[PDB]
Amino acid sequence: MTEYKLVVVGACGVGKSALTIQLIQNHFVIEDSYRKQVVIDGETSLLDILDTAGQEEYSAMRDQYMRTGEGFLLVFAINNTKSFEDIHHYREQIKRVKDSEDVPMVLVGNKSDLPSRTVDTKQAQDLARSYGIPFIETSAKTRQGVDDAFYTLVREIRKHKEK
Ligand SMILES: *[C@H](Cc1ccccn1)C(=O)N1CCN(c2nc(OC[C@@H]3CCCN3C)nc3c2CCN(c2cccc4cccc(Cl)c24)C3)C[C@@H]1CC#N
Ligand SMILES: Nc1nc2c(ncn2[C@@H]2O[C@H](COP(=O)(O)OP(=O)(O)NP(=O)(O)O)[C@@H](O)[C@H]2O)c(=O)[nH]1
Ligand SMILES: [Mg+2]
Repeated sequence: MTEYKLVVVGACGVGKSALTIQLIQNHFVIEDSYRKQVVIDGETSLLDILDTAGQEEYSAMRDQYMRTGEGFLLVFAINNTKSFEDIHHYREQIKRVKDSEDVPMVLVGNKSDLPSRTVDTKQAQDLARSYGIPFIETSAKTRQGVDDAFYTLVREIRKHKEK
């Protein structure tokens, strides 16, 4: 089977852990990684997901863990404008460690189940279009779009590996 190293990044409290746990265990709730065997478009895939946590620091060991990622989920929360404005920073750090302008990534607007949204869908769609990447709205609470976010990311890695 093909293994894919995925990293989930984004601002404090956006739901990076809740998204990973919902994917792995189908439940709603320190840095660790989680493995899950899945079938995507008929191909059995082993997803190895790093749920980013800890302090902001740029040691060689921190860069080496992040560089291990083949694709990244850039997560913001639809009710947190600051988390959306922080997406640029996370994308910047991914391109730096991967040393490439072309890295598989998916923009994820999480907490779509909450009312009182502050980031409009159109604004996130236009940003993703500028980056040349997919945008998916998710809810780790109701599971809406969770599988679609990780599977779309695997499809982006496949597109990158084929080219
Ligand atoms: C929130 C922590 C929290 C919990 C409870 C109370 C208060 N805070 C959390 O999960 N964090 C924040 C710290 N950290 C990182 N934060 C940033 O940037 C935060 C912010 C935005 C821009 C300027 N800055 C003040 N950036 C990173 C991390 C973790 C390390 N990151 C990193 C390091 C080396 C290479 C990398 C390559 C690609 C991607 C990343 Cl994330 C890389 C950068 C951890 C989390 C947020 C996350 N993820
Ligand atoms: N309503 C709602 N709440 C969510 C959703 N995803 C996460 N949360 C809530 O948001 C908070 C943060 O979730 P968590 O998964 O810890 O986020 P994190 O990005 O991993 N945080 P940390 O930065 O500390 O590592 C929790 O109270 C969690 O229940 C979602 O889709 N909808
Ligand atoms: Mg977490």
